[PDB]
Amino acid sequence: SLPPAIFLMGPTAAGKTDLAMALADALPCELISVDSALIYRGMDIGTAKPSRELLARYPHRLIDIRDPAESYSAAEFRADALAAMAKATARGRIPLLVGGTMLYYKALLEGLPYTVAQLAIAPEQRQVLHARIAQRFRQMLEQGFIAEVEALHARSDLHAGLPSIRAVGYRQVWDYLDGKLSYAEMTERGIIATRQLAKRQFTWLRSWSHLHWMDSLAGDNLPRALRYLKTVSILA
Repeated sequence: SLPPAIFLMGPTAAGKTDLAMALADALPCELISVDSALIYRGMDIGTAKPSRELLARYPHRLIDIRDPAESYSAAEFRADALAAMAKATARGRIPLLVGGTMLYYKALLEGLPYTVAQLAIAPEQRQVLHARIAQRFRQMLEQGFIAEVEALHARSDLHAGLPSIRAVGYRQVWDYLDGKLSYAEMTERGIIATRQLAKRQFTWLRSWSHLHWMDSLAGDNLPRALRYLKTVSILA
């Protein structure tokens, strides 16, 4: 009998963290982030990282574990995730892996001693996701995204070509700081870059087997998720 585990994936801005919290309040879970961008300290606003207050009540493994000058491979995630899952399992907690970096989920599934329930969440209409992505990006700029990147831009040990600055939107803000883009162009292109990410994420998910979809606009995803666990033959 393999211990339980839950995968909660979906495109950027789908509202994965909201369902993760509901699950964490219903079952003894151990939240594990599966995101190549959230691992970086100092990159919180532009990455839509959960607030410090939220993280305090809902701790996430693999968030703020690297400095932006460092790299992080899918192989490293694989090792870190397996260790986090084992530690959680040893304590009777159900590993709940939430995120949108599909390559990471892939590395874990391929190159898992767990019975896994795989859930995916996204709005029925992609148009709804795109509208939220644009608005969310514009709000990031209002909440300090530029000053955030300004601190990174000022570091001599960082440059626009690093893996960390690959986080969607960051390069556009960086180029703006270099005087190469107007505020409007930076905004449009950061939004485009984020829609592009969602498009790529949907591509990975469309060919993903054993996925149970959830609607981002539904108010009863918690009960539906719990029922699926039983479907996958996971008791409690």
